[PDB]
Amino acid sequence: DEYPKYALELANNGKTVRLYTDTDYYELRMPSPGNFPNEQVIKKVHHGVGVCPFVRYVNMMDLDGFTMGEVEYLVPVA
Amino acid sequence: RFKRSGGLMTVSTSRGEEGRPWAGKTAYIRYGDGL
Amino acid sequence: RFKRSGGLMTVSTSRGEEGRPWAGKTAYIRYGDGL
Repeated sequence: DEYPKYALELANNGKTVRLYTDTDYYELRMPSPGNFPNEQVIKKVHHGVGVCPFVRYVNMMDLDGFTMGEVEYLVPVA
Repeated sequence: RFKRSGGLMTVSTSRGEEGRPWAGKTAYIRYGDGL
Repeated sequence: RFKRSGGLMTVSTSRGEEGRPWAGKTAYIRYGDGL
């Protein structure tokens, strides 16, 4: 794959949680870590980008997934 | 004579450590078919 | 015979030090979501 299909993004302020579908911008609220009240109104924004706008910067290319970083591969030696 | 071996029984010492041989193995995330 | 192990019990010595294994860890400021 080149781009993902469904992606869940959490903002760095811990207040808004957004889901990125194909052509809509879903926005939710994160008042507490672990509750999703239904009283809030879900925001849907139709910007228009086609496929989900996320690009993966894979460390090493492997033919069977198993993507790993450069810090995990040398844990025992450190 | 009935004692096991030649009587040179040993005692297993330790450096006051328990040991956790799992700090680094459970961080792996399944990226396959679950086999 | 009833004594534990072979009777070679040890005593834990010290260099007259208490030890504070927290001088350098509590200076970190939470820069995330509080998880």
